Amino acid sequence: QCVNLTTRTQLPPAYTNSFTRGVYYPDKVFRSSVLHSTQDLFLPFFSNVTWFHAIHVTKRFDNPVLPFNDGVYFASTEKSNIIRGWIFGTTLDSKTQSLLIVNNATNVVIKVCEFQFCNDPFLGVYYHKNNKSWMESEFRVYSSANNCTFEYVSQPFLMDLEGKQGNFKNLREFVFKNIDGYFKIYSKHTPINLVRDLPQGFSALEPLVDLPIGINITRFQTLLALHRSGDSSSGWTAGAAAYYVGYLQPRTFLLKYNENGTITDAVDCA
Amino acid sequence: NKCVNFNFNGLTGTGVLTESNKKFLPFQQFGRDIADTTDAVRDPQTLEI
Ligand SMILES: *[C@@H]1O[C@H](CO)[C@@H](O)[C@H](O)[C@H]1NC(C)=O
Repeated sequence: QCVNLTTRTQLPPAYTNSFTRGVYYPDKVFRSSVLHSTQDLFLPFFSNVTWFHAIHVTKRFDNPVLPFNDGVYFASTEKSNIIRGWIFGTTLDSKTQSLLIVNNATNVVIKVCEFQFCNDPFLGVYYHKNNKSWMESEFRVYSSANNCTFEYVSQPFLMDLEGKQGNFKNLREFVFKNIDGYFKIYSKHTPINLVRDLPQGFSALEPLVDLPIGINITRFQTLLALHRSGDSSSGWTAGAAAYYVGYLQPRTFLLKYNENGTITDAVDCA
Repeated sequence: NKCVNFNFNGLTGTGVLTESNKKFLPFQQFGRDIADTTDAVRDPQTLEI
């Protein structure tokens, strides 16, 4: 069962500037001390990326249904692991094969299945005052799933889930691409000491997985956790969190490697 | 230390393999010198460069 939450204020959309962000290793070929030109789908330097916020203070619960043109760069400045995963598809209603990648309190699930995704997929954490403890309570994403082919579940772990106070600390940068029937996920991750922005700087993403799914992805959504400790659609908190979305386009970049294999500077030719 | 015809994960070539001081990243298999000519390869079985 799903409930569409209410008590959510409407603001415009917001936007920000991405400074030399969204650079990965185009290929798996180690190069050392070299100035390589490569043409591939990148996030242009000094681009504008869509800003989505999740702040307590409204409760600014952002999880809209965004397009997926040719790839997405997804950055998350988080503190308490509010963003949990993503969903990709065409219709999201089990008519067409969708994908979901979730990181619940225990496991990392990756399913390519015919989910009946509801309008407001999310996960819910419950906080106990009797003994202070946070743990996953609800998992509202999907109704039904009959035909499907690809599943993966990672070795169980124990995850924080607790809501800290302060500024954001963890930057999670992820690159999604769907090409040659391969869903390519590049990721990387960096301690930050900002308050509200998506840092500047350089950091090359390294590939994480290559799922051989071969589906037809045009839209996607993020899915993030809420805090509870009201009714079914009013009794929930957001938790500090922010995430930025960009949209890859075919570009020439001239990368620089170190004396190592790690990409230490790039320039967008256009 | 011998002229050998080698095949490392589809990468076919001819030459002599020797111990190398180069340090590859965990996700990098083979390294190319300038001009994109193969220069080093990590043997997948034991991850030796
Ligand atoms: C870049 O982002 C959006 C794209 O929709 C655009 O409206 C905006 O004016 C552009 N510039 C800045 C500074 O955001």
